[PDB]
Amino acid sequence: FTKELDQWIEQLNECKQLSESQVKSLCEKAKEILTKESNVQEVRCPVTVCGDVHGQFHDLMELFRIGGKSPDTNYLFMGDYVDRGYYSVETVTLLVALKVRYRERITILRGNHESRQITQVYGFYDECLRKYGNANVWKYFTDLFDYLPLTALVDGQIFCLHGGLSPSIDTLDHIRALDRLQEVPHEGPMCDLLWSDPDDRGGWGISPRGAGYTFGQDISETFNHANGLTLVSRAHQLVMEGYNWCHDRNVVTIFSAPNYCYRCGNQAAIMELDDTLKYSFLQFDPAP
Amino acid sequence: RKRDFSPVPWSQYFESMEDVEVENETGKDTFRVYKSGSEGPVLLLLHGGGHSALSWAVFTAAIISRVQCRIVALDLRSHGETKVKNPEDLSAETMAKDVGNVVEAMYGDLPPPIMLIGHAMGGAIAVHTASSNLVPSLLGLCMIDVVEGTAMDALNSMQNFLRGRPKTFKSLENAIEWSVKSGQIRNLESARVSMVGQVKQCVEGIIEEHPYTWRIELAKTEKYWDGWFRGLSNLFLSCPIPKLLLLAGVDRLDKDLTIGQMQGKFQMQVLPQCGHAVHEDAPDKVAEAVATFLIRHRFAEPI
Amino acid sequence: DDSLYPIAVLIDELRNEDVQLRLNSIKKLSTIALALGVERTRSELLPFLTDTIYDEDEVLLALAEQLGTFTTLVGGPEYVHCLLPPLESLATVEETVVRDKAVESLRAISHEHSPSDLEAHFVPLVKRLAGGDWFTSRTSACGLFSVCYPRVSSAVKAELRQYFRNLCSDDTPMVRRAAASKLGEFAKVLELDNVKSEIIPMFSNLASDEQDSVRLLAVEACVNIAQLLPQEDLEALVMPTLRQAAEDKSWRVRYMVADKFTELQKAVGPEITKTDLVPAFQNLMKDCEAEVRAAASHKVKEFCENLSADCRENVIMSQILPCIKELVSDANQHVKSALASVIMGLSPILGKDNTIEHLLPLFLAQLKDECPEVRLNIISNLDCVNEVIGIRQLSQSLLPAIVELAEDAKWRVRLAIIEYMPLLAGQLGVEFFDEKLNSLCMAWLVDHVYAIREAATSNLKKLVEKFGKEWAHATIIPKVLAMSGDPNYLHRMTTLFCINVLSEVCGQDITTKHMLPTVLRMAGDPVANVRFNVAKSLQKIGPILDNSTLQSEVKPILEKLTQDQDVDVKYFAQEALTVLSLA
Amino acid sequence: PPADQEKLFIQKLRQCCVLFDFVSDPLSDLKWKEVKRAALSEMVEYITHNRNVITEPIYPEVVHMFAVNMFRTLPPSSNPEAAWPHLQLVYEFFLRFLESPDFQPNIAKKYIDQKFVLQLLELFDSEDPRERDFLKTTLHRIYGKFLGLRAYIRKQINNIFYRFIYETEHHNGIAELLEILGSIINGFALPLKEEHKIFLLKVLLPLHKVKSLSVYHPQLAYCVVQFLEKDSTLTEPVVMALLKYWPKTHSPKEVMFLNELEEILDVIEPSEFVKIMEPLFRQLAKCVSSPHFQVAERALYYWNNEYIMSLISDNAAKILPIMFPSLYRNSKTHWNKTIHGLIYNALKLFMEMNQ
Repeated sequence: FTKELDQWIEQLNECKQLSESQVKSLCEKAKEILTKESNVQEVRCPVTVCGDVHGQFHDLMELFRIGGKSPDTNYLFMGDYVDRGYYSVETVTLLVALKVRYRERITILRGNHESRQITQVYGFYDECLRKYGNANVWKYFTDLFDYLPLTALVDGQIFCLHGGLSPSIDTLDHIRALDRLQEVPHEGPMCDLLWSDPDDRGGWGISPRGAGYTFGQDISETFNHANGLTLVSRAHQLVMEGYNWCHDRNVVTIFSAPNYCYRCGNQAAIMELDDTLKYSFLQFDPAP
Repeated sequence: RKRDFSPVPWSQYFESMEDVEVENETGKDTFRVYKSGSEGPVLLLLHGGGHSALSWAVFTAAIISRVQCRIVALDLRSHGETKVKNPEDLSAETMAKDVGNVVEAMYGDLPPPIMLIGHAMGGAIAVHTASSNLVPSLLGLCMIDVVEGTAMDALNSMQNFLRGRPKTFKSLENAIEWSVKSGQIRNLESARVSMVGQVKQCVEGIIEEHPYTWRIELAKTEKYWDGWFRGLSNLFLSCPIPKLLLLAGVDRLDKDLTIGQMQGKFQMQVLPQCGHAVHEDAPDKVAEAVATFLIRHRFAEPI
Repeated sequence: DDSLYPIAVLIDELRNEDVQLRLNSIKKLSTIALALGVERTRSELLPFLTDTIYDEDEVLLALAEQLGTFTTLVGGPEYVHCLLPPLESLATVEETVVRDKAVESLRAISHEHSPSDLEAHFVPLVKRLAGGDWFTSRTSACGLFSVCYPRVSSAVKAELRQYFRNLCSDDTPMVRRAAASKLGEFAKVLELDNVKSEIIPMFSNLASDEQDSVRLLAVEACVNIAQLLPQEDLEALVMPTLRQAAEDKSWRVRYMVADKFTELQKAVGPEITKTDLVPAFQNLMKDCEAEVRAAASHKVKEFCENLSADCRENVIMSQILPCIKELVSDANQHVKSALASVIMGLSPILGKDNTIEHLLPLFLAQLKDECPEVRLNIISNLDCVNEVIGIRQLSQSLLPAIVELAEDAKWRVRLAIIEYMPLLAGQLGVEFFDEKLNSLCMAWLVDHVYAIREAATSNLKKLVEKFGKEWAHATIIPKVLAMSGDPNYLHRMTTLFCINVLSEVCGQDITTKHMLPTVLRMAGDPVANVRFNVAKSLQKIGPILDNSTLQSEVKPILEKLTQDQDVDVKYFAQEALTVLSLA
Repeated sequence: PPADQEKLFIQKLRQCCVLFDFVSDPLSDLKWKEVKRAALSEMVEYITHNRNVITEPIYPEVVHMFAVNMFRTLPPSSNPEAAWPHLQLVYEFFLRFLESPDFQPNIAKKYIDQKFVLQLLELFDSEDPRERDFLKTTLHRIYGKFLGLRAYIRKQINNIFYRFIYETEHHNGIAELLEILGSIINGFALPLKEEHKIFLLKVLLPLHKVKSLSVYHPQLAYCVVQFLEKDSTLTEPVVMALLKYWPKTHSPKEVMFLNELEEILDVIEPSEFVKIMEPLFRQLAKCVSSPHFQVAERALYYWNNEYIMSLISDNAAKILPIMFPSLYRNSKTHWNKTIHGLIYNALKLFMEMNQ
């Protein structure tokens, strides 16, 4: 039982991937766990929120060294685990193992990369075929991604999601009404939430990313006042400092992959909310 | 099969050819532009070296199935059938003022909605003229396989691939047969309509002891290749209009362009299938991508 | 069934598409030959393997191992000659690992051969391989020559040395490289007279090769040649070639000379080292290439150690010292790092006074080096300067350097200095840590980076171990307990981690009296994380604790923790109760 | 003053020889460094515009120039230029000097010797791609001009490839050497010498087994297809070596191998194809069922090629039983729309070609 999970976690800690049977068992248990919580998975302070690990497993190891290891540190993750397949399988397995091993201590959200088509395009499926040969691992993790919660509500005062605001939605009850157990299209409130970005130009604007809708500062402000949100946190947009403030310091963007693609050289950051829900940022460089 | 090498007419893809001629202070210049469609945002097109605007022709066909909008295919100076007052001059600023004068000559008084698509150095020209902002009406810019650092790094690969075929081709059908054999152009009709403008009518084997020739000389291009791509990425990101980039590989992107893209500045789509002739290897896919971009940004309306 | 039934299934496996099946059959060939008759294996099985076996690279590697192990199964040394052809083709295969392991197995089975058998079969094999058209066979024969030579007749020995001479003159640079590689061993096998007659011209010719690789391999063989030769003739024969190689245009040759410098010094003797090797080493330190300078740096300390006791100090001060000073301010970071790693061990060699006069300013300059790993390296080996000179003179300069190194912006530098710190505690003394470094330790403990915290905890264990439990009791316990009151939960559980680490070394009574009350107090922490880590702490420290206290206080608290809404704290409390056997 | 002009030519050669290059301190002798640059430019424009300016005394100084400024031991490969402009001027100067019609190979044959060629070749391992391109052009010109040195050049290149494939497996200049060799191949005599066949079998084929096949893959494919065009007989062994060297772990390498076999089949002969279908189609049937979508797409584009269809339809009976199981299994399981359409189109063609 939990002994097998602990051994699997140690194996992954040694940079060694798990087997197909272990992967499918973990996916089944994780689906059972994920079916329980709502789309807007509420989280209590304190917690550490991270940006997009983007499959750099050793960067994730550096992140754990900098902020602690589960279950000592309650971790919240925006998503985008699947990326350029350097070691994406290892990090996805480690996160799902932590989630199944500690349901309360670890909370993980669905990044917009977490889709079957996106996994195939960005080489995560190719990484799966290289590591295991069989495509079964990729299928199991895609099915698990279907169950991943869309958004997070930290202490009821802070909203967290991988992307940004959606024009179709103005209240959290709308997201609660949504169904997350489905493949994310290029449209709909869920895709708008996953791919939206904060923009200086006022009002809802067409996103240059190809999906979602860029929103103005006043959009975020009125959303917060309508829904009583102290702050909005997001990811999927790089910050050279690692953390960016915009829209009258009502939108904060966090990135946790240092030197993304090992060429950008950007610093990574993580945002820890303490017991009193006071945010602070911590920055780190890529591991040697 | 597919043994027919008769060049397809331009009429199917472009409804009209207008050889716009304007006499500048340096002299008369004829542009050999293609106009298609009745109403809708202008799809200005730019082709790379060794190609023609007619190479976009099949692509043009694809997009008329997707979105109804005026289409303008421009042939570059000293490229294709374009008649140029000064063939030797190929400066980037000269190209920018050239395309600006083309836009002024075409309508000038009332600028219709115009979005730009460019391939190889055509994309660089589109970026340069977008920075020049000579066109009063701009909607969006698209380039295909146009990255500054990668172009400076991989000039010789493109030069060798283009030079792979013999310089002298006895017949146009011979060039079309070469294209269908080598696989550089997936569509046979695209090859037929391409070579006709690509070539003109008038590294070495080490031995041991008139046919159609190259319209574009690779020596002068390689001489001036460095100038066109100077600061391409920064000027591309400086563009205020929306952009869309399509590339075969995501890793091929330069550091600056990767940072700008992931930051969410512009959309990218990855199509590994396309190789040397990226825009014409999968014209349907890139055409659908452009149509999706237009309908999302509401620049053009679907059928 | 069939008499050739194992052979039949071998034929089927060869026909079988599955390469893994062939690999399994090759691995099990040991058991197959064990079951099969010895004469049956010799008659057909070995010719079968020699003739029709063309397998994959790792399969052929396993086959080479199995043939190497067939020393016993063939019938002992009597029939090992029949083993030779099967290994012969395996030497010729285009892959490199297969021929390498095949020639290794051939060397192994050479000893089993009797001298009559060795001459009868093994020497013709070496002749065929050396005379083989392809260069790979010659490469394989290069290794065979050494094991072949010692036990054969003198005339055949002359033939073998002539064949080696022919191979060393081969046009293909690969064969020449292999010959240069095996030249040292072949010289070891050869007697001294033939060594002087043949190897020295051969070694000089190989050192004058156009290819840099051949020259650098000749540099390596030079050590063995110098070892074989008497010290008197080293000056006349091998020394000029060594000087010529030391001044080679290629940076790789000088790199190889620098790498093997200490071995060359030991082999050649102290006098020739003083008269000739010292100027070459000075040139190497002042070499244009940075890599050569770094390589020469790495060998500085050992070279100084191997110097003759009487003149070592004068030689180092007069000649080595100025180059050392020059390389201290070298632009390259790697060279400075290597020097700082190696320069110190010269301090015991020169003496305290010489270290103070010249070495000590160099140490002070190296401390202020901008690059971090250089300061890390000079900190690393500090025991030598510690012993040779007073600890106060070094400490007064180190303290500011330690301060900025500890407070480095990069967390990895802080981690490195914390790792290195306990040695500094042992060397400097308890009062030196207490006056200043305690604040550094506290800053590391409260540091936001978790790795810094855990390194600080391990360092704290080492500190209480080295300095006794009473020192930590007077100092460390109050501060670690006070640090628990942090508002942020992470720094709060850092105290629990410190308790877990300290409980083992501190002792039972000190465990009961002070931090047990704090752990019980924090057992009621609002955060689930702190609570289940309190349960984990009680699990870890329970064996040290007295049973009466365990039942009185630990047991009710653990029971309360078991009855909680949080699943993780429930599981950990139950596990701790089971482990401590309370419940 | 043409004689004075040639004497000043020699003097500027000496000046460019001495330590006034960009390698030295740009600030020290800054006017010297600049006049050295301008002197190289003047030399080049002089030897371009003027004619009959090449004399027998000229060759030794320019050769010594090239040796001094270029023949140096390569810097350490710390990777896992400020002096570049001057070096590039030297490269283009030497290139045009070779390109000079007044150049006489017989005169320079004493100045350009086997040692010169060997040092030029060892220069090829430079990290700079521009350096490699210039060296490629220089070696191509030298091989074109000097007939006597050609055998030594070929043998030295063979030695370089042997060391690469068997010992070091780390050479930056493989692609340039390969394209030069292909240029040489195009001129090979119709009856290939046994040396050339040994070069093909023992060198190029083992290049495939090398791990870093990606960097030099197109040039290797070009050389292989050039040999296959030269002789149809050599096709049969090579392809099985291709099968023998096929990777079982790397999908991108599998795509690269597909590419190569696609060109080979484009240039293949039916007599060899009937010999080589069975292992080739066995590997192909493994590839179509390979989970990687890119290898599947490439193997499906194989069916798109007309010549492959023609050759397969020539002998349906042998190929069809091998293709049927993998095709049927891939028919049962498919995920991507493009791969599904491609496999179904392949099924339609296979039904058409035989029933």
